[PDB]
Amino acid sequence: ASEKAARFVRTCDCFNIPIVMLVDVPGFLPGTDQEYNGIIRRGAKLLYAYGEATVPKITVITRKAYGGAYCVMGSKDMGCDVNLAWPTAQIAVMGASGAVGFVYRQQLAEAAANGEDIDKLRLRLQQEYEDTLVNPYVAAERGYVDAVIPPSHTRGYIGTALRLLERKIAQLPPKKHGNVPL
Amino acid sequence: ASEKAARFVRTCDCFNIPIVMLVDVPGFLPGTDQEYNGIIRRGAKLLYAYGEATVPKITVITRKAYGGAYCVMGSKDMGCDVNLAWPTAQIAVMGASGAVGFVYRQQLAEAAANGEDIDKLRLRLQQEYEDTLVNPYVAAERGYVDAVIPPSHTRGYIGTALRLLERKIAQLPPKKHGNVPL
Repeated sequence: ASEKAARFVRTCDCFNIPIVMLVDVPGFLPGTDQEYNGIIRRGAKLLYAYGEATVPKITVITRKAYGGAYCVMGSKDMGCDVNLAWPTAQIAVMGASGAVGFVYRQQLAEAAANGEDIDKLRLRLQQEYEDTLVNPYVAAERGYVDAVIPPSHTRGYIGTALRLLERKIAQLPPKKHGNVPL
Repeated sequence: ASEKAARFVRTCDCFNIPIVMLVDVPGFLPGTDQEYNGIIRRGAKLLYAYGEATVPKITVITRKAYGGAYCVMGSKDMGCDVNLAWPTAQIAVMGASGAVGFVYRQQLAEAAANGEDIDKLRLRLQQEYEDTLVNPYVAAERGYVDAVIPPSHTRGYIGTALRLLERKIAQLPPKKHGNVPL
C-alpha cells in the first residue's frame, strides 16, 4: 500500500497535480512478514514522498487516524495545507481498547485486589476514553485540523481550497536530489 | 542486492563520493519469486541511481558482464566516466552456452536432420564463439571500454582517474525531483 501511494504522490508532485487524500486508517497491518520484508523501510517511502511534495495538499479524515498512520496520511505537520475532519473523525495515539491498558495502569492494578472484575472498569474506561478523547476536536484545538465540517461540505471545501492554493509557491532546499529509502 | 546498491549509490552522489564499480555479474538470479516480488520494478532502482549520479564514476570489469547486468553495472553508455577491463573480461549479450542456440540456429537444425552429432557440434561452436566474441576487445573497439589493462595496473589507474575527474562538471535536468521506482 505504501509503495503504491508513495510513487503516485511523487508522480503528482512531478506534474503539479494537487493531492487530495481521504484518510481512514487504524494503523499498520500487523504481522511478522511486514517487518521481515521491511515495513519500516518500505513504509517510510510514503512519508518521504508526501513531505517532499510541494503541490497543493488537502487532507480529509472521514474516520480513523491513529498513531503513525495519522502522521503519514496527510498530517498537518507533514506539510499538508488544509486539513478537514468529519464529525466521525477519530484522531488519537491509539485505539481506546489498547489505550486504557497504558493510561489506566494504576487504576487497573487495584482491579486485581479490591473490586475485581476486569471487564467492567476496563470496559467502562474504554468507552469513557473513547467518548472524551477519540474524536476530531482534540486535534482541532491543536490546530492539526483546520476545521471540522459536515461531510456534505467536503466537495465545496476542496473546490475553494484548490483555488486559494492555486499559485502556491513552495520548494525544497538546494540539493542534487534527496535520499528516499529504496 | 539491487536495492542495497541503488540506495548506496544515491548516497555517495548526495555527498560527492566517487563511485568505483567492480563488475563480475553473469546476469540476474532466475526464479519465479524474483519476478512475483517485483524484480523488474526493484531492479530498475540500481539503474536509476547510477544513471542519475553526477560524481566521478569509474568501472572495472574483472570478468563476466552479460546482458542487462552489463548495463546496470556502471556501463559506459550509462554515464560512467572511465571504464576499465581485465584480460579475463567476458563482455557479451549472454553466455556462449545459450548463445549458440540462437546464433548458429539453422546450423544446429541440420545437426539433427542431416549431419547429426550435436553436443559435439554445440560444444565446438560454443568454443569458437567464446574464443572470438566473448572477450573485452569487442567492447573496447566500440569504445564502451576506455582501455584493457593488467589487473595489477588497476589501483594506479583509479588513482589518476580520480584526479582527472576531481573537479568534474555534471548538470542534471531542471526538475523538482525525479520519479525513481519505489
